[PDB]
Amino acid sequence: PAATVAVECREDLAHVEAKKDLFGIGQFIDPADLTLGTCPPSAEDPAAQVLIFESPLQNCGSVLTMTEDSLVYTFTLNYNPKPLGSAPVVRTSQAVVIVECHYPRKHNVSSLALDPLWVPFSAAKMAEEFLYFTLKLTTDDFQFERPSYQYFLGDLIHIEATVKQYFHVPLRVYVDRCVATLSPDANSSPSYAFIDNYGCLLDGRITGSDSKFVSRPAENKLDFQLEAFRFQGADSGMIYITCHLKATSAAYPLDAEHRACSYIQGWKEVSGADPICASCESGGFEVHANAVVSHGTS
Amino acid sequence: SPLSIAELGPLNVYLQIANGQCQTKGCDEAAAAYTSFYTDADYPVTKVLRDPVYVDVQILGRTDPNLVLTLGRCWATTSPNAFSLPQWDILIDGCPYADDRYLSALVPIDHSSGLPFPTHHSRFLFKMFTFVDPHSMEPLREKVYIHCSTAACVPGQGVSCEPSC
Amino acid sequence: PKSCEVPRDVRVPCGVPDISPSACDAIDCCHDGQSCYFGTGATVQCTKDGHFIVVVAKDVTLPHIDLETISLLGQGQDCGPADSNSAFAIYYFPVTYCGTVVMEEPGVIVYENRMTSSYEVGVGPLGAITRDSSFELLFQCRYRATSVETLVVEVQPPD
Ligand SMILES: *[C@@H]1O[C@H](CO)[C@@H](O[C@@H]2O[C@H](CO)[C@@H](O[C@@H]3O[C@H](CO[C@H]4O[C@H](CO)[C@@H](O)[C@H](O)[C@@H]4O)[C@@H](O)[C@H](O[C@H]4O[C@H](CO)[C@@H](O)[C@H](O)[C@@H]4O[C@@H]4O[C@H](CO)[C@@H](O[C@@H]5O[C@H](CO)[C@H](O)[C@H](O)[C@H]5O)[C@H](O)[C@H]4NC(C)=O)[C@@H]3O)[C@H](O)[C@H]2NC(C)=O)[C@H](O)[C@H]1NC(C)=O
Repeated sequence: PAATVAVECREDLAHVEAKKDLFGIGQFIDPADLTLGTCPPSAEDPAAQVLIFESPLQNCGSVLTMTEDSLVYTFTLNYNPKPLGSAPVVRTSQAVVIVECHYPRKHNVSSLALDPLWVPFSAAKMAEEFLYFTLKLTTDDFQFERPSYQYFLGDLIHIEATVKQYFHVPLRVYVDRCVATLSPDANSSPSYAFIDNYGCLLDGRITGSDSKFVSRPAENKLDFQLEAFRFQGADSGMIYITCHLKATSAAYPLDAEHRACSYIQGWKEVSGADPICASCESGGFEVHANAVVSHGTS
Repeated sequence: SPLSIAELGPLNVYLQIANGQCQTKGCDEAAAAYTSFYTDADYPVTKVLRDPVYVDVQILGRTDPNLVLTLGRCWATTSPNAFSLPQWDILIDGCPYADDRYLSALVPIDHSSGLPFPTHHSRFLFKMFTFVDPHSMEPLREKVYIHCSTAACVPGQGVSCEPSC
Repeated sequence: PKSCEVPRDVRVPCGVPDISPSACDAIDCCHDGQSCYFGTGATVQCTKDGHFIVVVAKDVTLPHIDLETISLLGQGQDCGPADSNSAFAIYYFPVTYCGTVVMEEPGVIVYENRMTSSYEVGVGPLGAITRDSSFELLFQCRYRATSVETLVVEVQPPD
């Protein structure tokens, strides 16, 4: 056999074609004498003189082998001649042909595109609350709240304004206005703004008093004293005091609108930053002056 | 002495992503997934991070049950080219990559799967991710592709056709 | 969008018992007629003593956000989640702590802080990956800082 045995190797199946004149001797063989393993031929090609085997690769006496590159299915096409009829005689020689089908063993595979998904989060929020203050009459040492609200003329009314700090950044408290009235209405007449113009304690300036901002025991506290008084036409004794209180951080710069000033032989700033108070000497207030006459000897 | 004829023949391997949906709440999700597989039209396929991606690798058109498909390295890329970088490892030497917290897993494909040739298939799952620029540690916002090296294997030889892990 | 469709096993109550429905609304919470609880989303509350209160639903991101990945603008022992259930995380720290930025505005003291979540990255020889989302929240407290305070005195001539 030289060009006798041909093969086509498919995925599931091997297709073997043998020339009927297997030996190229001019005389065809018995298709019953040619067996692929133990399998007989499947069909005949009376025009191509081809005996056609078809076997799935695991059948018909197939041996499966592994190599680096390939899988090998090795078959054996065996020609075992049998007697030519009642005669115990054979006119051909026995033979076997080895048929191999190689198959690529190793492969790499890929998927189509996957698209990852996630939901990110991005937002802004605001929230609000109030800083809480206390305005309370206190004692001569601005240490304890005064048990009673009654004073005589010529006493000093000690008052402390405080912003409660809790867990806040160091706060500073400011008192920028206070209006005294007979009726609880802060706009009622008569009225007297003993503190005004962003912290100017104008009482000591207009009345010639010792009313002043004593000191700040802490930044969130401001102590001041106001020498008592009455209104000209007042029959009642009770006087209502209404103040505006502000607060910032201790790191906020002292300003012309952030100050506590008092006139002590010149406008003076508690904390000692006296120049800040220059603008307390505005218009709108008229310093008191007692009258004058010429010298006489008693 | 004898004659010997030899020729080549095709042998193909195919990878697909499962899209099976759990029958009812409570079912075995891993089993329910491989009851269906995405087609080409379905891609690109959106899947959220950390979600299980079920994968099936398969030899096509064979009928010899002795063949065993064995997986080698299964990895991921940002582009279709599997040799392209960056890369993440899902399987190495046929066993889940060990330096991943969201560990990958191999899915046993026993008779419960009920396949005509369960040996021809090899299944595995990984947890969905997205590639990141390591320098900025920020999402690359790029697609992902899944790749596997495979080998058809024959038991009874000197070689082993299953991964010890 | 924030919704109040929160089931009763994971609701976080808002810290004012027997609060009224409109007050519970003021604190940015939810009221069902019988109780007041935090809604669905990120909630910011500033309280009278100067403490931040933040409630964040773990479902604000997909996949859900972890509690370790989130970090505030400054580090500290108080900057971690104060409390947590299966669905919400609760943060409670002073406005002074955790790198809070303080700003000044006319009549209001503004505190600012920022939550950021960092991807946990798996690094290999040839790649870097993440399976996390991102979560960024910028929240502020605007404490209004002015009031009208009053007192009374009685002045009598000496007698
Ligand atoms: C199916 O899928 C499989 C899995 O993906 C594929 O296999 C992969 O194929 C790729 C590409 O060939 C391989 O990459 C190479 O791997 C080697 C060795 O890697 C080891 O470590 C990894 C760890 O993950 C293991 O997985 C692996 O099994 C090995 O154990 C690397 O060395 C390679 O790096 C070099 O080549 C790449 C390009 O391929 C270059 O980009 C890189 O810079 C490296 O260049 C070399 O650099 C050295 C110096 O460091 C040079 O050495 C110097 O040379 C000069 C001149 O000669 C002089 O002597 C100096 O003295 C000397 O130092 C050297 O010349 C450079 N070589 C180059 C440029 O070629 C590369 O990473 C994967 O490893 C491989 N994976 C597996 C599991 O096998 C398979 O191919 C797929 N099949 C199909 C058909 O698609």
